[PDB]
Amino acid sequence: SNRERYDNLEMEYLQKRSDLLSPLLSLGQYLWAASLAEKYCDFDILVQMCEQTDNQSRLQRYMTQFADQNFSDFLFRWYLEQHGQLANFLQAHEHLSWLHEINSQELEKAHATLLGLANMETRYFAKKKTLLGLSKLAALASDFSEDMLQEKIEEMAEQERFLLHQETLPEQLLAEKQLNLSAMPVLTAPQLIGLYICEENRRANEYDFKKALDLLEYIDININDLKLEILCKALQRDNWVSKDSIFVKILLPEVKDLLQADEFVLKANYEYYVQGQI
Amino acid sequence: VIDWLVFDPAQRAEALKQGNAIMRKFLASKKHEAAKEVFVKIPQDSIAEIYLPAEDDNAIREHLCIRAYLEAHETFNEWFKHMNSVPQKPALIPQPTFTEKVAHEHKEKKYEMDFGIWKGHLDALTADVKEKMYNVLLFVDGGWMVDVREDAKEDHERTHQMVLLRKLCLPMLCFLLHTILHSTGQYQECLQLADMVSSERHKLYLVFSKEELRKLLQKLRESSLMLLDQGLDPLGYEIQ
Repeated sequence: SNRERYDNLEMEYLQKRSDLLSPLLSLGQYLWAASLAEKYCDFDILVQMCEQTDNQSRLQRYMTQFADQNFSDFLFRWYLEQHGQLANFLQAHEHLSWLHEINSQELEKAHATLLGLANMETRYFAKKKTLLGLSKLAALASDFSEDMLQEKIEEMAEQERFLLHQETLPEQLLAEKQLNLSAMPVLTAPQLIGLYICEENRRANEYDFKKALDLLEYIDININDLKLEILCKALQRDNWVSKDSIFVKILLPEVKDLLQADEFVLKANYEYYVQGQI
Repeated sequence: VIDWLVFDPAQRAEALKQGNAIMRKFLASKKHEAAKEVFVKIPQDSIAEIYLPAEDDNAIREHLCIRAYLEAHETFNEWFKHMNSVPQKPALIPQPTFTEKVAHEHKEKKYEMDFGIWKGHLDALTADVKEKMYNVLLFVDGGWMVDVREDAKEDHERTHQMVLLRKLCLPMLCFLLHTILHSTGQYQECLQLADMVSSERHKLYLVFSKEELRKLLQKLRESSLMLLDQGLDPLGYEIQ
């Protein structure tokens, strides 16, 4: 209690010594580590790095088996940092999860973490694509009831649906923009919509904009500012045919008007566009 | 019965169709020298001349599918034959005479030339067998042994023979390609068989039994390991 400042400064002093008695025993036999770790019955940082230097993923499972919150300690102590595959079996606990999960024949489980790692995935597109594929092949190979399975593959079909967008990026603008084929990041709806419409994307046709209007429900800032930005370059490329088609592909008070001109066949097509919608 | 139908050029459409059927029975038995001995009897210029009923559009497609399959075994058996002919290390003569010391300095230097070419020839037989395995697995315009024409008259025998051939040979070609990729240390790509298979573009995963899947999932976890041993993440990407 009170005068604690002196009682948390004497802790750091005994804790810098069970660390100086541990290092000292790092060369020595670890058969005594188990008893030194139990004597000052925590000093876990030392017995946790002795279990790491060897293939005893069996020891770090025997440590967490008899412990009070070591699990929340061995994970935060992993991030700060043959029989070796039995200690790999225990070390595969954490994101390497799915691996020891396929091995344990825990497929359903492998599917959950494979999808979870697919979601956080932002650094590499080629990798976000691989993880879903694996997740999916995990789930399909697992033992879900035909109902549950139909849910996993539907919520999945969604993911594949957004991705497919960045996937079909033309090969004209990806050498223009000097982009790495696979070694590129998981792009977001905006970047995509804006890149599908760049003046770099030269052969931009009906499908490039249609998909640049399909990636608006993939947002989470100004919606209808872009709705215009894109319909407008949809006309710059027309060189006053494509506007025509994209109004043919949608099947309408989405598009703007007076706001747009912010002109002879824009209103002219906006008349057989009031007859079409009607 | 094929040479009888081939003899009369006015029955080339029937010769091919029947040649297909016959080769569909042999494929289900994996009699590739049987299937091919038939495949040569079909004049190399059959397709050109025949030029279309729904029964002739499919049989032309089926024939090429079958060639794509065969060529995916002709190039693997060559590749596989080679993988099993690696230059052997020089034999060691512990306690060597000064004569045996020099004969060995040379045998050891010659072997360090052959092992480089046996990776040389290998790479070119790996680059070639792979291509073929992706021509079958990713068959252009509707998948392997899958009709493009949909207005023919009912042929349950053939149709169900075409579903079966896909379930016997697509799981088997995948597992080979995995064995080729693993054998040459292309581990990153091994794992990318889970994109190819699960793909909604091909729906290859429907041609798999649940057991075959898991087996493919215990094959990929094996490539993954070797990628960890190299210091990369499970899927081959640098650990930043």
